Amino acid sequence: SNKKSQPGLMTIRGCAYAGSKGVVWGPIKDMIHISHGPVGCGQYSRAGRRNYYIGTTGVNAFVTMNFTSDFQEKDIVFGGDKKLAKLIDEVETLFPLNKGISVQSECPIGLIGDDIESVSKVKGAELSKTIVPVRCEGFRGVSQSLGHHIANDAVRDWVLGKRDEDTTFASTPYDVAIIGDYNIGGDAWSSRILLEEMGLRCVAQWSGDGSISEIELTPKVKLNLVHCYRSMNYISRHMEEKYGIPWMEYNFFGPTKTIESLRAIAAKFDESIQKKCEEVIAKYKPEWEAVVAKYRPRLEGKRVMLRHVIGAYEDLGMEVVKPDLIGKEKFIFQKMGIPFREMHSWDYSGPYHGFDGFAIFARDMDMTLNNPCWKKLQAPWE
Amino acid sequence: MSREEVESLIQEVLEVYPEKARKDRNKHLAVNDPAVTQSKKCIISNKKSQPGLMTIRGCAYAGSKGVVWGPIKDMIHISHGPVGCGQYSRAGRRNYYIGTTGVNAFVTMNFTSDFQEKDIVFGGDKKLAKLIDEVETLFPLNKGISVQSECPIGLIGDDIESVSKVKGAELSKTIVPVRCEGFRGVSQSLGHHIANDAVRDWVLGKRDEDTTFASTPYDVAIIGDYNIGGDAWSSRILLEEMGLRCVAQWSGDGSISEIELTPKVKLNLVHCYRSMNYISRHMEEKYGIPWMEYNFFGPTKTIESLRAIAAKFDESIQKKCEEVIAKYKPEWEAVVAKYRPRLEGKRVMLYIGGLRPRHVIGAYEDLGMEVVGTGYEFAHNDDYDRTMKEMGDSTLLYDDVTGYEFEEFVKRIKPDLIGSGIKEKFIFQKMGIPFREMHSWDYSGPYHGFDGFAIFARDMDMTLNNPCWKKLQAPWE
Amino acid sequence: SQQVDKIKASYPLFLDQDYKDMLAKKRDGFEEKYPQDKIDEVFQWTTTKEYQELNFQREALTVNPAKACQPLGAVLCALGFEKTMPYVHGSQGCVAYFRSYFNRHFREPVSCVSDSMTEDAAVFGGQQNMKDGLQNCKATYKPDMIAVSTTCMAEVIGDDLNAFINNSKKEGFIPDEFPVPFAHTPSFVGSHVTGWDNMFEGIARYFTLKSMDDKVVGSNKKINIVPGFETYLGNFRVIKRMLSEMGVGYSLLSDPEEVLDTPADGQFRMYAGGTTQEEMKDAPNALNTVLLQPWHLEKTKKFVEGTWKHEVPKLNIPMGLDWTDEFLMKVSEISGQPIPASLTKERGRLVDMMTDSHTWLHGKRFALWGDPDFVMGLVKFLLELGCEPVHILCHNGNKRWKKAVDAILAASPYGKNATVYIGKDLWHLRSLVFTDKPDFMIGNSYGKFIQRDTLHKGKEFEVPLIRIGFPIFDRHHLHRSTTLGYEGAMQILTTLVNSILERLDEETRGMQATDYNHDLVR
Amino acid sequence: SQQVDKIKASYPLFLDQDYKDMLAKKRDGFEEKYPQDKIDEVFQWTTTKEYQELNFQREALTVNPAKACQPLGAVLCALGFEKTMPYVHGSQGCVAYFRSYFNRHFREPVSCVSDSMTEDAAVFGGQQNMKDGLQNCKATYKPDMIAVSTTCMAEVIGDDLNAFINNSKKEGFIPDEFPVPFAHTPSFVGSHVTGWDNMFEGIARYFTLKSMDDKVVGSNKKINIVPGFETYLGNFRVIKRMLSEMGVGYSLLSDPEEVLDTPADGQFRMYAGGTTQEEMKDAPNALNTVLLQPWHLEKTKKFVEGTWKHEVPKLNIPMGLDWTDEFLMKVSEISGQPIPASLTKERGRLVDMMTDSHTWLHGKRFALWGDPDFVMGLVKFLLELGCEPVHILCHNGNKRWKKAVDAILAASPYGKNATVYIGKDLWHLRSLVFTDKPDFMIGNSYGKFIQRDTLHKGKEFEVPLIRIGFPIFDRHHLHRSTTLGYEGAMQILTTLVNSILERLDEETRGMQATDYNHDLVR
Ligand SMILES: C[C@H](CCC(=O)NCCC[N+](C)(C)CC(O)CS(=O)(=O)O)[C@H]1CC[C@H]2[C@@H]3[C@H](O)C[C@@H]4C[C@H](O)CC[C@]4(C)[C@H]3C[C@H](O)[C@]12C
Ligand code: ICS
Ligand code: ICS
Ligand code: CLF
Ligand code: CLF
Ligand SMILES: [Fe+3]
Ligand SMILES: [Fe+3]
Repeated sequence: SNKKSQPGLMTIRGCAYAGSKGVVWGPIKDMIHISHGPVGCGQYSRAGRRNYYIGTTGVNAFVTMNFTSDFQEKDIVFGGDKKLAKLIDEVETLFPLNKGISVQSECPIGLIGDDIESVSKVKGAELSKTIVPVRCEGFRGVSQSLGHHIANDAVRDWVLGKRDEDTTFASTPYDVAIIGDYNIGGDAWSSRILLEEMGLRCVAQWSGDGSISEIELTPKVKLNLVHCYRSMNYISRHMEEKYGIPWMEYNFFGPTKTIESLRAIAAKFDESIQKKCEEVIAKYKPEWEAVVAKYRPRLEGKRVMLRHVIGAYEDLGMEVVKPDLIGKEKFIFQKMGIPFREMHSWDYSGPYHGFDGFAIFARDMDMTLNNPCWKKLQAPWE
Repeated sequence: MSREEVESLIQEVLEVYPEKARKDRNKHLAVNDPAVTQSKKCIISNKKSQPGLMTIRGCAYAGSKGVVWGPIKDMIHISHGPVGCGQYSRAGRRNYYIGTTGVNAFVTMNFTSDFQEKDIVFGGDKKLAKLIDEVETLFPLNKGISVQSECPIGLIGDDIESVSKVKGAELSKTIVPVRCEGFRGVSQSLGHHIANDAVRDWVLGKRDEDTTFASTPYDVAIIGDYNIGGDAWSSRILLEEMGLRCVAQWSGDGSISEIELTPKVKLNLVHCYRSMNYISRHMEEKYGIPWMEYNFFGPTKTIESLRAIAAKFDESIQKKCEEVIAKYKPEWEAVVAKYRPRLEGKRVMLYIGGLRPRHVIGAYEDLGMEVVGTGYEFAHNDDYDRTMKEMGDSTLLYDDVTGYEFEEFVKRIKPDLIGSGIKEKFIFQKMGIPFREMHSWDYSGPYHGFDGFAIFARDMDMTLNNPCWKKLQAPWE
Repeated sequence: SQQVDKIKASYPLFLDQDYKDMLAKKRDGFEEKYPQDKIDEVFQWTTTKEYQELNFQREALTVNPAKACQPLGAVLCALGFEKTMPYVHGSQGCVAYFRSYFNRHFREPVSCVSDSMTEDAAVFGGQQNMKDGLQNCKATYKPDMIAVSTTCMAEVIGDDLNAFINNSKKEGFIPDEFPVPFAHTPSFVGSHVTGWDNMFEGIARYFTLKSMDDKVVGSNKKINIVPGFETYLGNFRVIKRMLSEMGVGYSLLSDPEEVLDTPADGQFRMYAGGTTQEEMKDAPNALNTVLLQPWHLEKTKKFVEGTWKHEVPKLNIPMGLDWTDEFLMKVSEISGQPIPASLTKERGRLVDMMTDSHTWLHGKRFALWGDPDFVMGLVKFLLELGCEPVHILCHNGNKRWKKAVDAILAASPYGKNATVYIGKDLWHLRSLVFTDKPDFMIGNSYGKFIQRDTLHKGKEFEVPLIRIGFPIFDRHHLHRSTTLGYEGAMQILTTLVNSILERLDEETRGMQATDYNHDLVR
Repeated sequence: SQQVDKIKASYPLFLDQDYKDMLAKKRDGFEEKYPQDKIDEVFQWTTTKEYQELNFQREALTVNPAKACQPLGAVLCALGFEKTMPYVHGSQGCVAYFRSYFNRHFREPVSCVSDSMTEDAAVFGGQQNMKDGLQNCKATYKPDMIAVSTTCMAEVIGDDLNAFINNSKKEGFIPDEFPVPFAHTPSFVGSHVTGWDNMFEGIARYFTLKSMDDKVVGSNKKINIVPGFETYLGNFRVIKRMLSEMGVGYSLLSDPEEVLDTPADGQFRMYAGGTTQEEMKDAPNALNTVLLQPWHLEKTKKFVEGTWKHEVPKLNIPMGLDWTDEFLMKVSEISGQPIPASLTKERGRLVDMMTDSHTWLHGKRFALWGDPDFVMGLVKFLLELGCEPVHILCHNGNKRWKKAVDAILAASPYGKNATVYIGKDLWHLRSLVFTDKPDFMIGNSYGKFIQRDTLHKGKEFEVPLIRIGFPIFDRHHLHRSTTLGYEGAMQILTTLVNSILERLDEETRGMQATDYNHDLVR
């Protein structure tokens, strides 16, 4: 596990830049993220992931935008630090409402000896703006895991401690942060509505629909709720060690896991939060019960080849393991005749988390698994 | 082409016709002589079409339902008979109007009795009464109903007049029976006449005893303008900028109340003489309302017509007319300066229904284009009397022209542009000659007034000078 | 007022303030218009279920029909034969309307003549009109054939077409050997598809009835193809291409795709392509005859089975995956030619696009209308896509066709919420889409008005229209599309999925309001 | 909350009142958002001419580029050869992005491998990576050929592709006879089309450089066709069909239409079709080589003219009427085959569509962007249609191509208001369409965002997007369209005119406000 990829074999694994720019930093909406290097890396990742956010794109939000230094031969030969400084000045000129800048390094940045840290410090002092250099060169590591680690280190070193000596924020005993939820199709919103219906206050939610001020406010919360453990465990343990903030993993995939996680989260607070959790569970019971009643008979006994995701499949009467469904590879299984659905990287539908997301998940599973198109692969004359 | 050339061409085209057809069609083709004031000495019109010759004429139903009655927005018009006639004429004419369709306006809707075999065998009067009841139930805001007869109505012995009378008395609603069966007459002209008679008999005299309407000395009605692409609105804005009050405007954007108020106006301004001369003469005879023809096609004709209209009123109206002319002079002068250089010395052949073959010449001359051929589908001899003074010397005049006749005329004349309907548009587009639809304005417009002149010049330039006309021959052929 | 640099057409020239004031004065002073609140109240009432109940109680009034009359289809059928002039015995207004309709749909010249029957012929018949029209047509337009249909006037007065044509041949108006097939096409019976059927049966009977002695079934190794009333040239092209790919000899009778798609090269061609008279003469010698649209080719089916002794297969319209497969298998069985690998690959590619778009297509609710065969093929294809055809309307359908469509719907889980309406017009459909809102409408250009009405209720109540069928007047060159076979299925699927995606993009274009779902990748 | 019968996706579920309140609380409490008035002020500022002047002063910052990197084009070129596996020497994330991009555009599996060069390879090079990757690829996927390109990492550290492949063959990792063409594709030079050119030149050189002694020009009586970077399968199909109609022997080098359109029959086909190695070996024996997209095939042209001794004709992309005519005439002259009547009829039908739609097409203003050859072909066709290409943007264009497009524009009266931009991105085009509003935009899916921005300024300022180009992500099966030849011109014309008519229908759908122009017939 977590070893080097065999050369010459196809694989889904991205690079460190994909794990840093595409996952951790890109969803931050009020910041501008410069893909430092040639044009390709920024072009292919532009609006590739559905990290949903609320904002005015191009004015105060920049998630779906592509900011790049567009490296040429002269930038490779003579470096791009002067180009980086000029680009930062131009970004300040043309996008005055940005609340910060991150510089995500592509591969040639780590090979030509460019010092983006010094440029970041100098320009941040000059413009009184947070400029975060991220050394997420794609060749670093073996997958996006090192990209997540480098991006988390950048968050810790440049953003997280910005309000360490600030006490103006008024805190409540029910302060929680949502860490590692990237709001794929609005997953983080579906989780946050349930959390606030419990009486909890979600002070911070990042990266998905996340702002830099929320990241700075994260060290002020009472509890951290980590959705994606493998991409945010470093920052969670850092916050536990430095600020003494406990963290826990929450699983809002399927009604059973959602109920269990809500009760576990309420167990970390007083009795009022527990009573509110019981109220939320009672309120949402009929809705997911109706969803199960409608869709479970259509999905009972179906085998899925893929815990986090097992709960929702089992809530629909589906067996998890000739698979009837499998949770770049999508089209390969599609052409083999097996219905396929992305259970954690879906590019079209959502959300799937929470009680509202469970209805969409059940509808999508019934739609894909029971579609007549899978019954027509063989010509009647063959 | 000289006069002898045109006459020889006419003979050569008539060569292929049989003796009866050739003898009949000889009397409908002529070479223009502007000095002649009696067109009966050179051309014969308003005669039956020769069978099997691909004519362009419509029927009486088309001239009544599609032209005169259909544009009345607040009335519901029932195509009485089988579904076809109503279906083909639904929203096919661009009589622009303001209203909420299906609630208080019904112009683009198709109301029909949808005659079946049992309705043919046993009549359709009971079905007509039931249909009127259902119309009242489902469209309560209609201000009147017209029943336009299709061909089977007059052949099976149906009595729509009695049904109209009984249902109108029962529902206190104006129900106008129009005997516009398609086989009546020879073209849409009899449809115009029948529709005008229906207007006179059932709608026009409704407010004869009503004096509650307040009249002013500057009260005019717009008769025969059907608001094709907003033409009537562009004329009405010019008329009202002149200090006149346009009390009535029908059929285009017309309501039944405006038709009822028409006998209260001081002047009648007839755009299409062909379709409304009957009602204009009746109104002059009965209410003593003077009527006259106006031509708002092109800045020269528009200015002349505006001055002629203002001459019928006091000096204040004439002063306002001069003010309007001065205000709009720079706009059409700029349009001319932009488009006349691109349109100078281009020859045009036209063939439209009954008014436009002579009315639109002035705007073409305003842009520097000369008209060499003109003709009518259904015009009478008075229309040709007005036409020969407008057309140039030794120009071709054709009445009820056939497809082959007009095709050969175009082939042997070679005009730069042709203005006709949709049934010749693609025929002449495939021959490589630019074509402009002169019925619907090629889904553009308006063409009346100064704004209409700007649109007309832009359309003429865009069609005549389009690159697509230089690409019809393959470079390897 | 106009700016010479930016000239405004009627829209938005009449949105100017002076034009707005002029229209307001005209309305307030003379039109005696109902108050706007009363108009809004009546519109809201027309959108309700009570209004739908009143609307569906109609017995005598038809509002916005979805059908034409028989001689239009007769003219379309006549246009499919080589150097053949459609000749409608009756009044000229009918021919003017037919030509205008087909011009607006195809944007091509349409050749058709009338004998101009008038008030005199209403009391003596149109025998003289028939003689003069036949002679004039043959002398002027030089056709190889004249195919005669009727208007409602000649049908009501009872003109005998056979006797009139025989007399015209007897007095020498036309040569006795000149082909003049005829068909009675009463506009008060059926619809345009019925007229197509009548005209085709008349032509086939004219060319084959009296020469059946020397006919042997399956002696020319061909399969006759009767397309019916078809207004997509791509359908003729796809049928011919699929049959040529299989190596199957065929005779497409009434093929108008050439005369309706003539090139622009500087000359006008009145005639182009078409089925030859030799093709119709040799048609009884075919292995079999396949009716592409069987539900309006019943008289043709009776003639072909009774006279030509052809065992016409029970085939649905080759629309969608399953029915295209059935058509190809039947053609393979009749001709003995195996289905080639190219057609198998085409079917596989259609299935691939179905798999690609099933996520966006599944569960979408459609209200569709058109001709019976086209409507049922569309319903079958929508069921194959996982779509729900909630409102199925066919103004010219019958009870047997409705029973067949109900049987199709009962065989699919996606036809559970589907209702079939026959004899109902587009006012009924407007009521249906107001009371039971579908996601989309599928039909001809007339449905655009329905869309307008829905938008008047609100943006959330708007039902967008997808223009598939006849006639399409407000879009250009859509008559070149294909609805038959795998290619037609792919085109229809692309149109449907891209309409859904366009609607989703329009609904999510609002910045900071709905653009969180304005996804680059769909 | 959710209703089981009517389940809401993210739109419009997050428009619910509780979600709205939660989002408002999140924004007001912790997001520290700028006031909405400030956001409106800044957005209005971004639409002004002052902001455009600031935007066009950019030297270092690129915002929303309209180009990709070379190895993407190299992979697309490699996919066009029979049983060939694209192999990118460098980092794995590049290959992941390439495959994701091509899957999203084509909705098909895309085969590509990487040798996964990592931190260690950044010091000692990727020789071991090359050896292991070649061996593993050949063992696992069994390709007949491995085409090698590079990522930016391998190009920066100066990896010698030739030496690495020779060492891999020498040490038994791959057989010495296995064809392994290579090309250096630095992502900091040019764009994806440059990568396509480099990869094609590498493959042609690999197969032809050392065996030119027995080559005779015109000995196989064929014409070589190099399509360049092409993402429309219809373009390959139309070129092949037009050459087959002409009876012209042709060899289409780098033909990927088969592998990008595999059928769904329950079996995954890794390879399909493509140019065989025999055709590449025999390519110097052709009469001539025609480059479909000469403006990004310069290195290929140099190799073909210098090595194969082929007199490559100076031909524009066969886009639109005149350039399709010139391409057909040049093919006729080279092969000696006359242009058949079918192609003449297709040209005439395109001209007929042009004459049918010129009224709606004349004077329309278009901004457009894409690759150089495609952009100039689109400009040429728009000028042929009477349209005005006001904003012409090409991120990967050069000065000579700009001069050529300027010459094309000066030859037409409709190119007077046109400006060509090279080295500009989609933010520049956003500023241009705000300050100089065109009627429509023509480009890939990214332009949708620009449309959103325009709609934020107002409905009257909205510039609708027409999706012609690469990549198209938010629509389905548009990659199957055609842009070349008369068929491509017809498809583009239909798309443009129907987009205009759809916009007009949307603008005139308001009942009693603008629906006076809601014409049934257009
Ligand atoms: C006013 C606004 C600053 C907002 C701010 O920071 N307020 C202070 C921060 C405190 N608040 C208001 C955000 C919270 C509070 O404190 C509320 S309270 O104190 O409790 O009342 C500044 C910052 C960015 C500026 C625009 C951009 O340059 C682009 C453009 C350049 C041109 O040359 C001139 C026009 C443009 C539009 C500028 C206008 C204006 O000049 C903007 C919006
Ligand atoms: S971070 Fe990870 S690959 Fe946990 S790198 Fe990847 S937005 Fe996946 S299964 Mo893309 S460990 Fe998130 C992920 Fe999961 S980018 Fe997203 S979908 S829940
Ligand atoms: S009514 Fe007549 S055929 Fe005078 S039936 Fe016809 S909207 Fe024409 S030349 Mo269409 S006598 Fe009007 C006419 Fe002229 S429909 Fe319009 S354009 S001025
Ligand atoms: S001349 Fe005129 S348009 Fe002709 S029928 Fe007569 S009123 Fe009508 Fe009607 S349904 Fe069809 S189109 Fe006729 S055959 Fe009858
Ligand atoms: S592993 Fe990752 S995505 Fe790859 S380069 Fe490296 S940071 Fe970037 Fe970039 S421009 Fe193209 S896509 Fe590459 S070859 Fe370079
Ligand atoms: Fe045409
Ligand atoms: Fe696919």
